[PDB]
Amino acid sequence: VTTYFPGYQDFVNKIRSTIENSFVGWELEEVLLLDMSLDDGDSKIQNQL
Amino acid sequence: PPSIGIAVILVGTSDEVAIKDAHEKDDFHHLSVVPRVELVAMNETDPKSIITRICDLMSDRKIQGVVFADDTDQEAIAQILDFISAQTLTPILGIHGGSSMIMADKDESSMFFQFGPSIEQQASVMLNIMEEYDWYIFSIVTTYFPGYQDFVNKIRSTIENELEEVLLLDMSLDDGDSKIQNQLKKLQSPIILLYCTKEEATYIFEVANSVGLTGYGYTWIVPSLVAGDTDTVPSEFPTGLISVSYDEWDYGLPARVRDGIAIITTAASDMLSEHSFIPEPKSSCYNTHEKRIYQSNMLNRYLINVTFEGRDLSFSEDGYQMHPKLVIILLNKERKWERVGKWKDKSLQMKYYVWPRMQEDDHLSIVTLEEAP
Amino acid sequence: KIVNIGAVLSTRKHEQMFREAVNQANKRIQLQATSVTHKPNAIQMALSVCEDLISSQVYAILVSHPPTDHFTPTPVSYTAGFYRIPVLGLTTRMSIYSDKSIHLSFLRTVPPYSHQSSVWFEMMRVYNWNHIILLVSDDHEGRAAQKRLETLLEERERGPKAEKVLQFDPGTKNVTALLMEARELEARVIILSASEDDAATVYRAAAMLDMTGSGYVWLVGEREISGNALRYAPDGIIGLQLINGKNESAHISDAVGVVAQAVHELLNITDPPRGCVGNTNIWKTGPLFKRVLMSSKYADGVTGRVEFNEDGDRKFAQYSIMNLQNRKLVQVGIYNGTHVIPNDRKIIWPGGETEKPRGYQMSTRLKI
Amino acid sequence: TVPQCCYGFCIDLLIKLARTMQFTYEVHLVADGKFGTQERVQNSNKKEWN
Repeated sequence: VTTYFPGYQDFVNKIRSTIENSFVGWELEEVLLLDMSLDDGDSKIQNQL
Repeated sequence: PPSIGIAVILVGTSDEVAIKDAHEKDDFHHLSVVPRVELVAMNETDPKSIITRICDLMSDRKIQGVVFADDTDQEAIAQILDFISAQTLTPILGIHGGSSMIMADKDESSMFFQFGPSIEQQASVMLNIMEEYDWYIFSIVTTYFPGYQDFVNKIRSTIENELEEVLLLDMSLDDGDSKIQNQLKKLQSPIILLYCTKEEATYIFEVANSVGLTGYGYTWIVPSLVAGDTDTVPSEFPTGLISVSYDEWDYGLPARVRDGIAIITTAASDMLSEHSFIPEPKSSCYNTHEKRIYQSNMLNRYLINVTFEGRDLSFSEDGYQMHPKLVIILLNKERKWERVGKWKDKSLQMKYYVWPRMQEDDHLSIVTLEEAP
Repeated sequence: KIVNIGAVLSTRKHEQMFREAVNQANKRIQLQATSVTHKPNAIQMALSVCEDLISSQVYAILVSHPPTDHFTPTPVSYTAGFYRIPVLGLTTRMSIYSDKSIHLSFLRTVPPYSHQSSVWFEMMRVYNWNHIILLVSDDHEGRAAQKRLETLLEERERGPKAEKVLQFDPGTKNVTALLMEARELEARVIILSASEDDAATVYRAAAMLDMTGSGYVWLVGEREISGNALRYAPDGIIGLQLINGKNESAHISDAVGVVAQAVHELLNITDPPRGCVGNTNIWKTGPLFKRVLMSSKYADGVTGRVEFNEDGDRKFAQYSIMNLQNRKLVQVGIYNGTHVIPNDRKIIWPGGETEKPRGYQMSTRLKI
Repeated sequence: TVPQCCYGFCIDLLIKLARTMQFTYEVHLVADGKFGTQERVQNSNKKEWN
């Protein structure tokens, strides 16, 4: 779960493949990517996060 | 086939001249009494006027049994009306509009009734629909209205022999928490049981637009009370969702009103056939007290049990029709309520041969020649 | 914009006292009240229901419940849903009329017999009883209270066992069932819920096999124990009487303190319409009106320290314990919130033993 | 509904049970065949171990 600040896609992919080879069964659920133009009263990030 | 004491109660817009010609018209050839229905219509339906009009027919003569009509949308009216029905100790059933709307909570001696299936008995047709779609999806989202825990447990064990979760709403107010939004959305079943009244549908359908309950694959179910009046169309009410109610589009409430008239005729069928002993209802309003020693009201004895004239009068313990006729509906894209179908004694009669269900297009349509293995 | 609230009963001394209610109501504005006597019949109940009640256009209407039956007492009030006006269940303690749905709202400062007799479930320590059974007539209100005891057991999850339920239809040809499972009862704790003649046949049945002997407890209230039950029934059976239950002063001044509390809570209030006809939809004011009835809790009335339940009871309920010697009730104590109250006298069983013995008794014969 | 002659291995084990923990013996048999079966009836259709 992350915002729109710089390094978004970068650190995104970084963590994404980071444990992708993990010998333990560590779980990667979903990527919450936020845009900072404003918030959203939709609570989409609320119910999704 | 004599004319028993009778007064025909029509409140709200109703068929007057022609149905009037059918009001007392012809009892069946087996009728030891063919009563004279006394036509009744008025603008104000308030019990102060109304109940005074029913007990006013009582004031004129002693009617055999209650045949009433109400075109409004308020069933609680029919409830207190049924309380009056207890005061009169005559048999009754909700015949139209807010009257026909089924509800629980009669008196042990109250013979007032309504025509149709139940939260349960209707929910049976809802299961017949669970077959109509041939899918496993089921869950519960419902408001705080009466029959909550009742129909709750009813559906709960009903198919117990997928059930996701039970969303139980309280109507004191809505909650900006969107708890029902994220939780109901958290219910993923393309099919589920959801029952309420359209009055409670406010924050429910609001949430439905919130999480997109109307999308392809996103579907809901609706009660008869949620289904509201066949005429009235709420916008937030989505198309195609599961619904059922006593059938308006098949025939008018006046159809079951002439039927129920034939039932009021059926009052003396078996009773007159053997017993045939009834006192005339004490006409005095003071009969609300001093008539207690006059007689005990047995009208339910023969009354409850009837099946005749092609529409079975079989009713519930609460008196809802035990062999009911209604229509399940699924609203259309016209902002109208599409015809889903009708199950007569839960007997499946579809509206059309193919349910036009919900761009992957998803359609795998295939065929083959089965060859073991 | 003056306040309004109703009541109805037989003795008009309290109607003048109701003029004193509206009069003194200023204690914490003005109140416009049209009094109404008690229509002895349902018909007349509709007559005044339209006449004074409907035409009231009032904020809300309470009603006193001077029964001594069914929902027939204030059944016109049972029709007030058309108004959907706020009301207070008063001069009847029967909570069948206090049901939430069919009956809409009648605020009862007065005991529901079920939650009342739960005081027995408090006495579970008095007998220190971890076991018991259920005995009652078969009826609506009966099955209700049965669900109440079910709530008692529900709060638990060693424990206060309860064996089985007895429910009798009116005038059972034999309680010999109750005699039978009675023989099946190891423990001595027997729950009891009965109407008048119900408790009668309970008594006539009691000595019939005389299983009423010691090692048999009948736990019920004075609501079951009154009158003929106060006459021919086994004395000293488990019972109490809710304090003030018969007090129309506790009733009247109760409406004073509380009805004035929420009445003050009433002051964009939309009062009812006057014309019954001409008002199609009931006033929505109930949302603040009944929630104001609960949220408004007076300090204390002649009904005692004023509280409420989630159903708008009086909460805070002190009923006075009792035991009957010489067919004579004698207060054994009183309990409300904190009260475990022993009294002077000791309450013997059917036998001379006052102390509740250990009921459950292992029976050698064991069938399989 | 007939009385009969109780005998057998496991039954005897029970006899040994009362033998250890003293309790008088009393016998019954199964009215129906089964032990209990959760069953949805035609009346109220409440599945109950039966």
